[PDB]
Amino acid sequence: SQVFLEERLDGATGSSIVVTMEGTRPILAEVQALVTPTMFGNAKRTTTGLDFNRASLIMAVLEKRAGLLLQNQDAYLKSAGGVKLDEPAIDLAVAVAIASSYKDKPTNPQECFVGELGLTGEIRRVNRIEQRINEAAKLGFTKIYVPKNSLTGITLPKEIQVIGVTTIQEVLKKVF
Amino acid sequence: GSQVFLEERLDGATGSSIVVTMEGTRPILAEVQALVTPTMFGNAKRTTTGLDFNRASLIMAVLEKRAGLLLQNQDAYLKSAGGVKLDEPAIDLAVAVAIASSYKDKPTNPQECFVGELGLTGEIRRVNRIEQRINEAAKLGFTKIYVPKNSLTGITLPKEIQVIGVTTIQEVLKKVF
Amino acid sequence: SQVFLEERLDGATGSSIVVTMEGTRPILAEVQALVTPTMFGNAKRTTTGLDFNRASLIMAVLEKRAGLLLQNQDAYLKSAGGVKLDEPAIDLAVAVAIASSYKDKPTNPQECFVGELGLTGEIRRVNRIEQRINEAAKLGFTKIYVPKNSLTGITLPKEIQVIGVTTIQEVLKKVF
Amino acid sequence: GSQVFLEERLDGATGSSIVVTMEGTRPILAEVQALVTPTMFGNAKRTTTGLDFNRASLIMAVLEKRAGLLLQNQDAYLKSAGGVKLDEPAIDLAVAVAIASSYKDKPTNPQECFVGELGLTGEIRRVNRIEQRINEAAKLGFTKIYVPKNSLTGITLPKEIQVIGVTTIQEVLKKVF
Amino acid sequence: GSQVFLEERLDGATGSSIVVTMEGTRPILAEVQALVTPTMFGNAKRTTTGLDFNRASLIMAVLEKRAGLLLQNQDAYLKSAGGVKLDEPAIDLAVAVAIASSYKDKPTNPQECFVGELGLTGEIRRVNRIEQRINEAAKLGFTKIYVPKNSLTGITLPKEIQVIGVTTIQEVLKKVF
Amino acid sequence: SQVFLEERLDGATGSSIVVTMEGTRPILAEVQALVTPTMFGNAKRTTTGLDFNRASLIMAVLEKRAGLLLQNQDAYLKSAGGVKLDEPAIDLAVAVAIASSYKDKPTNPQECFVGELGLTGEIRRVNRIEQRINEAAKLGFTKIYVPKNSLTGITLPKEIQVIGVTTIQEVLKKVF
Repeated sequence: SQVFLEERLDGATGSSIVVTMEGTRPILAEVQALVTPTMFGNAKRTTTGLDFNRASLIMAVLEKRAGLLLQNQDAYLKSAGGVKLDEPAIDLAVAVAIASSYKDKPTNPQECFVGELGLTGEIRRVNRIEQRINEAAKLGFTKIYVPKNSLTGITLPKEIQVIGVTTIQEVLKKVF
Repeated sequence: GSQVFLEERLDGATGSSIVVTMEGTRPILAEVQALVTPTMFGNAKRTTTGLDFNRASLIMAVLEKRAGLLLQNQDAYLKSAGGVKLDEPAIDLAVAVAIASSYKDKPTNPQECFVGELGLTGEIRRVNRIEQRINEAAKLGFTKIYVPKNSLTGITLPKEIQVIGVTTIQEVLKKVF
Repeated sequence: SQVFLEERLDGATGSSIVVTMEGTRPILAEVQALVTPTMFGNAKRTTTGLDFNRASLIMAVLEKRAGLLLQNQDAYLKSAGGVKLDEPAIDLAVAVAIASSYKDKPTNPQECFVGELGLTGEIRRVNRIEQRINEAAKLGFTKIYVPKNSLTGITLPKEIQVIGVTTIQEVLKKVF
Repeated sequence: GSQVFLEERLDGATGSSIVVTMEGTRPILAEVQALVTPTMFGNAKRTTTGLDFNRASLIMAVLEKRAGLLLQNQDAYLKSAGGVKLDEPAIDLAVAVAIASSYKDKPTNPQECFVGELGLTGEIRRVNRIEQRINEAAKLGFTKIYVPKNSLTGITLPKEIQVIGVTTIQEVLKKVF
Repeated sequence: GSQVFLEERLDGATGSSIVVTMEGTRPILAEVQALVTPTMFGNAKRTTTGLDFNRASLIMAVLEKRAGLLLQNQDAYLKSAGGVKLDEPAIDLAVAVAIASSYKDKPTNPQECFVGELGLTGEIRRVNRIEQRINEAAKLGFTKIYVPKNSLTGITLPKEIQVIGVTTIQEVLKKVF
Repeated sequence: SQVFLEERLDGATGSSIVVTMEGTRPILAEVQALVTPTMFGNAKRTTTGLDFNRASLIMAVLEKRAGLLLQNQDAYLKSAGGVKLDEPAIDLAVAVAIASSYKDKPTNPQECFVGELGLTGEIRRVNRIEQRINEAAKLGFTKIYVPKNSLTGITLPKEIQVIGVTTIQEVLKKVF
């Protein structure tokens, strides 16, 4: 947790932490977004470290289901440190980072997000959810948002608050 | 198996459908998702993940020319849930139903799944290993599966699941919606 | 033949059968086309299972040499079943399928087409023409169109009518 | 060999030419085809198969700047007959002649073939293995072959075929058309 | 090492900066060059060689949103000198300084080098193997190196070189320009 | 030298010779350029045998630092004979060939150019400069332009005039 909190400027917006996997190892990674209005041509969508199309899908869901008006906004996204983010579980952190920059409201650098985001705005389960809460807890994170359907039949550790969520709107209201 | 899709399906959520696709020789159940919304400015946007961009374009042209859905002025975002790569003719029907579901604002039944190639004249053409697909659907608790009508000839159906043979995309939309 | 005739809706237009090769084995494949007028931007040309550029060439030849006005038409092409069509011999079937959709006139599902199409509208010879007429005959096709220059020095089987052609216009007049 | 091209060549068919190209160490005869027609709407279309798109663009700029053919407002479709992949400098001359033939509406002689790289100042530059190319052309019954004039120095010509050494693209167009 | 850059640097030449990057485990010194000039017609041009096109776009958006440089109406051409491929987060700071130098028409000191990843909120984030980078800079006679301020914790500095830990891109521009 | 001089038409403009490397062997290659005004859309930049982006950079430097107005000019570039030119040292020859076509003034086919060109118009050193002057001399070239900073500590052969240069403007004035 500490290496992310030292790198987070005070009240810096447009970033979020994800618990992702390299092989079978769980890794913490920071997702960053910068949204500003488009001037000419198509709205700019430039990414590094995460798929361009995945970001487009996430921005369409955020507009249609959470009302953020992103169609006329340029978006620049990146994963800190050059970590390749290529799995469904990173959707939520990417969505939160975008909303954070759009809302100009920061996230807490001791919290992290795990979940696939469907086109109906739902937060879908992901694999190896137990290592994710464990790695997030073990490295000193206080709160982790996960798909609530991933919580069924699981033993929560008390070191970290585990917030089960089901929709992107529900997440935005808790976080912002 | 089947309710893991019913537990992930929000109540009355539109624009999704289940396909029985194949990875090697193993049959896999996968959810196709679509988001069709009117274009505001510029050209209509078409973004996909997990399935071929051109295949979706072809399917949308068929749905317009043969099922009357006016998709040329609508943006379309499509994805396969869970990062499953959908790369075979058999997924055409599920993609088409997912698109029609989002366009019609009417949901599909999360205990039903769709299998079939879609031709440019709107016909549902046969696919390989239809038996494993119907079996996998029954195995995992699905109640109904739509399959190519010509795939049924000389085949043994499981008792657990209704198998509806279809021949045209319009016939599917009217039974489903 | 029968597996193609059962899949062909009654009077369904914009499709045709080709006798192509997988390695040294001759295979029957159905080519499909859908032509409708273009609205904005460039005329749409979307393909799967066959090369985009090959279709563009075929559509330019059909306009310049057979008068079909395709420059203001969108075209969607595909090979049924996901079969990759990647050889000169498929030109004729692709051209006929396009003309069938453009003319709104169907082809006979018991007939098939074999030939390379040149830029002057000519039907050029192809390799292993004998297996192609044989495989077409053996699987119950009644008629096959082939390059007439491929017929020189060959023994025709009586099970199938073999129509030697030399130009795309001559083919369109026989078929439509 | 040579008449297999003359038998496939419609009477007075324009926009084609023969090249002696190389696959590994074997020389192959191939027909280059061009279709040049005026643009109706939008930007001029350039579609190719069997030869590099950029190489055709370069050749068309040379033909315009050095041979006066106005190609900027013309669509061009090019292909190599038989699916032969043309990927070497020696094919430039045949491609240029095929383009000029379609533009001028004047045919080439199907018993003639062209070998040479085309420079941006319109010069015909030497190519490798000129002897196998001229020999293969004679072997297969061709009557005339145009080759780079500098490729002839110190070389033994076959008696069966006229070998015309050329130096500029304009010189070729005037001898050929 | 250091003067080979000072000997190649024209007097008062703007738009260049030195980075300590890594090839495998070996640290390499490389010069990043930028050419920022106002757009005359059409959309702003962005051409790069030796470094990722998207990385430069991201860096230019950060410099505009966080350092006030108006780059949306400026063409940008970027390259790494010597054909060195720059493909790691640590080069962000040098690229940003090179861009700001060309935009501000103010040169950098060719005996200084820059190391750091640049975040979208303008922060300078830590990089790997900071010790070899600072050591290689000293080894080759550089007088000053800017590094991520958080990379210094628990590290032994060489006496030969000033090590300036920085935290924001604005702080760097004001110290450097 | 002789094989390049025989292929050079009298007063033919827009070409130049470079001493490049295939592995560790030094090779002579001819770079060609053709610049004409752009009509519609973006100015045409078509290349073969050398990188498209490298040519764009070189044309931007030639405009900003030597005043040649190339932004409204189409450019076609190629290496003679299909030789792949993929190293910093070819910059100078490419720049000279473009300027030659733009200025409508030829280069001498017995001269060659070696050097990387920086964004400030400077001619930067290249590796194995000694083989380059040697191969240029051995094959009968009379003059070679090289980066002057490459000359420090080197023994010049008298068979060939070696012109050390530092800027693209200085080169253009000597050559044109």
